[PDB]
Amino acid sequence: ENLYFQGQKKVSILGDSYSTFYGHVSPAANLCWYGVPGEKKENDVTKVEETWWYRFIHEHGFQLERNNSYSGSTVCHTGYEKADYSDRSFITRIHNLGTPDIILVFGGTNDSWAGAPIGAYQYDGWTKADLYSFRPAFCYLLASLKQLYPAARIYNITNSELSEEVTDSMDEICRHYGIENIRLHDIDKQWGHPSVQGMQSIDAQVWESVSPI
Ligand SMILES: [Cl-]
Repeated sequence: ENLYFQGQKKVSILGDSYSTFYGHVSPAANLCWYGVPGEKKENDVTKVEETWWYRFIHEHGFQLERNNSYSGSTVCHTGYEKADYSDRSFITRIHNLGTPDIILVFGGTNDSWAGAPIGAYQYDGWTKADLYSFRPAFCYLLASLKQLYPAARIYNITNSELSEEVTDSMDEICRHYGIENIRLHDIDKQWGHPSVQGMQSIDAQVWESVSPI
């Protein structure tokens, strides 16, 4: 039973703005949405201790391994205004998460908001071209995370208020790969990103799913 038998479990995050805070992401050059000097948001989160992940980690006996979160970043290679996000997409950052026991994937909001093509469910044979679309990219993501971190527990986190297609696709693909999908609900947002209240709700809802397992 005792925590010291196996030590604290190490949590890494592969995220977007919702999981960012200035000075607390790796690589440090990853774009952040919260806590950025001279880029004040109309959103009441001002301290890292209010973030969902900091709360989740410090409340439940975990240790932060890596917070690889990047503002605006998409799961697939298609960004905003059809920009090429091959330089920052989730699927390009999957090797830089340290040595986690737990991986929390929290993406897809930008794929939804940018209107990235949905494409086809695809469980092998991925080309770079294919990976500009959402379904092949998210399949490739889980498939690759499972191969790189075969001993880790991987949880997907689905933002509320995304397109039907992005929402349904992540749930179906999580089911294919046997990954738990945390379907967030009733998340208070300001300027399209969680508020202090919203961050608490995310923390609590992630813990609802992670606790039993
Ligand atoms: Cl990286």
